[PDB]
Amino acid sequence: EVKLEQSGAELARPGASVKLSCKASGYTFASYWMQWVKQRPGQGLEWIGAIYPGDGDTWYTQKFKGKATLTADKSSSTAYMQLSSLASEDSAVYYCARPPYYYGTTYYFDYWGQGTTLTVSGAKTTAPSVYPLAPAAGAAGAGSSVTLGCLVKGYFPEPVTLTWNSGSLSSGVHTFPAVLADLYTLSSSVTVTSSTWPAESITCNVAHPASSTKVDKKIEPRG
Amino acid sequence: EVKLEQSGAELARPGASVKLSCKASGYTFASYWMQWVKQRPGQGLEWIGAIYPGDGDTWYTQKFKGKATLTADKSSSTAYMQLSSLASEDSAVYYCARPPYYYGTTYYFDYWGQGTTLTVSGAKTTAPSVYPLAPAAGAAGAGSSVTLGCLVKGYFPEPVTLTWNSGSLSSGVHTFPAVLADLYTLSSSVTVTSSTWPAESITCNVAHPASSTKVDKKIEPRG
Amino acid sequence: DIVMTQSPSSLAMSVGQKVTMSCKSSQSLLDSRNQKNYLAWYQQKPGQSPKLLVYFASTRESGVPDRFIGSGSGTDFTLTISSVQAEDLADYFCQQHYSTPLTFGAGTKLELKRADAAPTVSIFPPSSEQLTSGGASVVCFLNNFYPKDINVKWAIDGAERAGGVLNSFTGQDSKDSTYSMSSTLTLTKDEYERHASYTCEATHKTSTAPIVKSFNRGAA
Amino acid sequence: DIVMTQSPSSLAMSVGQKVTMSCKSSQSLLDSRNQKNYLAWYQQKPGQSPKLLVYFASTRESGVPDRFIGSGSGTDFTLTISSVQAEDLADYFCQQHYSTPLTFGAGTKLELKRADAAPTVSIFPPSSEQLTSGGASVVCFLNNFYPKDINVKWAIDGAERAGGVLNSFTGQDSKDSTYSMSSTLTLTKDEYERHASYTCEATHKTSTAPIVKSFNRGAA
Amino acid sequence: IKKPNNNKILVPKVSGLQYRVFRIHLPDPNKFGFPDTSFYNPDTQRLVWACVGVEVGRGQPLGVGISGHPLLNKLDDTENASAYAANAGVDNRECISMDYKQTQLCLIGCKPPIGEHWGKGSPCTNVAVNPGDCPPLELINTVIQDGDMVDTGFGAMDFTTLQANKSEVPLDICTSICKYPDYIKMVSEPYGDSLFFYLRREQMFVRHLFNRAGAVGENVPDDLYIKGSGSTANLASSNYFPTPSGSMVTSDAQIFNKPYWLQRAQGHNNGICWGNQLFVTVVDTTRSTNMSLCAAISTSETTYKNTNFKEYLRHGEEYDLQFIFQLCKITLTADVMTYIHSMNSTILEDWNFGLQPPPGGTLEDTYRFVTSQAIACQKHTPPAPKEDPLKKYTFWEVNLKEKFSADLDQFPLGRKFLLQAGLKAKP
Repeated sequence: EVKLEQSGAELARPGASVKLSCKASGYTFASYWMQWVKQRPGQGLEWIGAIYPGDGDTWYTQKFKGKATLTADKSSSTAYMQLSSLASEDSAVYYCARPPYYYGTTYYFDYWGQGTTLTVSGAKTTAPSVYPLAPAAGAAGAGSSVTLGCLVKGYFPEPVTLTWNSGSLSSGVHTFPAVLADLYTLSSSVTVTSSTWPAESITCNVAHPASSTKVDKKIEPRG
Repeated sequence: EVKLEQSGAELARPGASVKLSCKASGYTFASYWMQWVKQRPGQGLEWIGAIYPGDGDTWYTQKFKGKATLTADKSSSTAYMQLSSLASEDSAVYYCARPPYYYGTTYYFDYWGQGTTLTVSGAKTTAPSVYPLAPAAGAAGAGSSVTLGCLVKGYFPEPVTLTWNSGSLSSGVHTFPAVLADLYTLSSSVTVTSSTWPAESITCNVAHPASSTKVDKKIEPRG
Repeated sequence: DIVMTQSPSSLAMSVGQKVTMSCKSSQSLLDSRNQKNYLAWYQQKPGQSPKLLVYFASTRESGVPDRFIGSGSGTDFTLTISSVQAEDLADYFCQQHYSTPLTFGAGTKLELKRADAAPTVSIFPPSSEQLTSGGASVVCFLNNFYPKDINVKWAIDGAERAGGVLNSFTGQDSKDSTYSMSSTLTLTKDEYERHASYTCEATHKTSTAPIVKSFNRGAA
Repeated sequence: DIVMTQSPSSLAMSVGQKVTMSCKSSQSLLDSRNQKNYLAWYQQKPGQSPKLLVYFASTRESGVPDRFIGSGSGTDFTLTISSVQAEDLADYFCQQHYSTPLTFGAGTKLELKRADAAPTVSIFPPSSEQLTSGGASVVCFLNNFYPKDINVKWAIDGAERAGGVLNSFTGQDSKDSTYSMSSTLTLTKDEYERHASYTCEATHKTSTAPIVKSFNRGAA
Repeated sequence: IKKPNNNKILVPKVSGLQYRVFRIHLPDPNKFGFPDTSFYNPDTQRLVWACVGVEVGRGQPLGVGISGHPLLNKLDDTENASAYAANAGVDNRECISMDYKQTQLCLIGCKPPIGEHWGKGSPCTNVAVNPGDCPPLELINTVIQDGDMVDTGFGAMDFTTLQANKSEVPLDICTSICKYPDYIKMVSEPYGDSLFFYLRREQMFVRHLFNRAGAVGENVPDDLYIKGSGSTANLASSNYFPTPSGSMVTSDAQIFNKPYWLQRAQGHNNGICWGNQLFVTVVDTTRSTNMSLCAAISTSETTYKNTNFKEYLRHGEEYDLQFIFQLCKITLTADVMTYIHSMNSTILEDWNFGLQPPPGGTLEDTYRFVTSQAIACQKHTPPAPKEDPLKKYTFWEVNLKEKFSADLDQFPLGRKFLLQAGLKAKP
């Protein structure tokens, strides 16, 4: 019945052009208005505009006047969004659906689409960089419960993954969210037992499908 | 949005003329009726009349027939009130705003302006006159708690201010409201400790910005 | 040309209590087609800007909890008040939207709380600087007293002084709720050093006995 | 071109409790002919698709128990919530259907339950591979703390470090409701082996004492 | 209709209420020989066409169309109200439609029909105009162009300039300036060659009575009434405007599909069409019928839904023209040449006379002085007088040049021309 395919994801260069698609099921594709909504964390919901495929008439809010552009084709039964001359803050989720307008209704919304995320601008794929940490002046496992951690940085693009001893220990696993340093970076920690370390084996396993780089890094005491 | 600037304050001679202003924000200045309301303590709210800037048509209640006069200009977007041939009881607050009339409404009011106060008639500015008081037959501080006071009189125009030891003591500070004797006058008191007086220093500080006269008067025992 | 009557003048009360002021007027604010009531309601805290409360009868303005709900029907009306907190103290007005020109209510002054006080009277006979100025200035101090009710009389060597009496008053304070009112009898110095003893009596309902405060020239 | 105000930001609570977020906006979503209210309600749990809750005022959408019932009147509005279970935690939105272009509310993020936590602070001075890379990477760990409130400062040999500070955060977990936040100060290695002691202080309302975490180069 | 991004028209806007303008060329007779040409000297003289009689064919089945507007300033019914009206909100406009005044007219002549309309001029400068003032009014003649609009009974003026609301009337007229012919100024022409002839019929009657809703421009002085109260505390808007209502149409009042015969006209021209040129302008309300059709985007589903059907609107138009003509010659003398040259001298260009002959006679008034310069005083080098002058003015066009025939008998119309004069043997 009611269905939308909000598909793809993309990273591109500054000043470049982008493409989007949303497809129809269970109604006439061209018989109503449609929406595009930009989802930016910390700001989030914002209403771009609207387009009515019958003639393809347009609405462009003061913000997106100019750069934003909207067309679609019904034989495709699929929405389009054409935007060009990109920029950094352009990176966000474009998350859109179709309100009922006619349908025996008016504005607001009956539906939300699949979702799609766009990131601009890019670089070339890089390999992870992993440096674990320990306390100064040596660590033999002293204290109530010894804590250690290893972080994943210097990697582009997303994503990466780390597992301690093939995920054998969930204690301390508080991997913090990634951020772009000009290379994406995150952090992770693990809470181990003072007694079992260094004795029991501690190994973190890198998993970066983008670079397709996987590294299993064992953690052992050091000065 | 809804905003009015009800500005100024004035003191003038008998039989003279006066001026008032109230200014517009967030609507069309000339598209409605407007009000002027006289605020006189002990009597207070009274409805002068109304004016509609479109042509500037008028309404003059039996009371203010004659002397009261009303015009405005929309390019100024500011109300006016023109009154001439003043009088003593004329002194009061003229406190006005704009009712919605049209606005999908009728009379009463959605709003109240800033407020403005007018005083008639005047004299020339004079300096304060301060005579403190004590008990007869001498005061050494006898009693449970000795009380003294100093008053500010013979001053014109308003305002004045008195502080005991730079406001070091709030006890007894019951400064009574001013009144015009042909020179404005008020009274003030302070409740001090029987023991600490005369010993501890007692000083009242005059502050009359109108005359710009400031006098620090120390209070010490006397016969 | 009609007239509104606004009562009661003042009411002391306590938190959460249900108090009702009255609305009274000559003709009908109300005839039934649209069943329009022309009563208004305004709150003014001292010295600040007034504001709109309720018009018609059943109006509820945006921003007003049910602590204010309208009442009254037919001609003369009322205001229901549910549960009062400290912020509710203010100077109310009820007035009319009908038959130009406009008509207003007298006034509504709410009174705060607690009970009474004890009267405190002192006397400060005229300082010589006042007699240096050429006048005889005799004031009287009554502080921290509640409610406002007091009487003032001046007996000159037993002879009562009628006229020339001056007074001023200050309202409640947060803690005490009691009052400070100033009394003044001031003439030229010619009589002061002549006429000896003077008498100023204060009559509060607290201390029903006729508390009297006197003095003499050259003596306390 | 109007503006919506969505408050409060976040509220912790307990099962079955009745909690009310507020709706605020400039003009009237409501005029009376059809008495149209233009407020909307949307529920979004993190990471999944948002959904419709309630439009107008008194709308009840198909599939929503009275745990959600609309509220508010006039201009600025509210949401009544009857009794909350775990599944009710989510990120709400309320917005407008009127006067194109569209206008939205800020955001509504519910906070879960229970009480506080104790602060847990450790330090891992830079490993040599970091100083092998050429930078000085100094992080700090705070785990299982609730609520989010914390303060961070960096004193280099007593000299305070202002700028270059980096942070990241992770939300609640099912059991603890507490948090783990990562703090970072990272510069080149030039200062690290030069400037000795460093100081990182954490200020939670839990343990109001100014709990400080310091260290030195070559020492713990 | 136009492409949304483009400005190029996808479909032309047409309705009956648009005026029609027909321009008709004739081939120069004097290029055009005769079976026996001997009866005149082509040198000393000329040949010029004359228009004896004219027909207008119209073929559609007769029926009335209509228009409306989705948003219209309106308060409520003024005809009957049990109780006083409600409070004025914001934008009470509603979707309501009406019929335009039924009308028929006909226009013929060698010069374009002259129009007139109300419109705004520049206020005399004493008081500086503030926004919201009453713009002064001006009476303006103009040439009449195709696509222009009949009165609906709201009078000839510019809504666009004078009506800011833009919602105060139904759509079709909102854009342009409806115009109306002024018989006076036209027939007042000295030569009359604007129009030599015409006919008109029209009728209207009232249907409903409404109120504008908006900011009061002025309030009636009180003394013309007495103060109200309660429900009568406030005065409702003063405005009113009627709703024009077309009447029963008949086959009789149709002025068309019937021949006409001209001999004498109010102007001094008797059917002379100078410069091989002739104008006809005709407007009808009777065929205004608008057929409406529906297309199905999905032919399968058997449950009726308002979703499946788009709607479009197209309107029919049918004209025909058949013109009798007569043939005439002109002698030349000075008086002749003079008298013409006064009237319109451009006429003489397209002939020879033989030409050098009146290439201006007038000695100049002696404006003189330098024949060069870059340095001394300002001088004029504008002059050209725009030889195809009216090309600025667009309107519908037809060429007849090829179609003449020499025998009445073969046409439907003509044989009547015979019948009126009889003479059953064709000369």
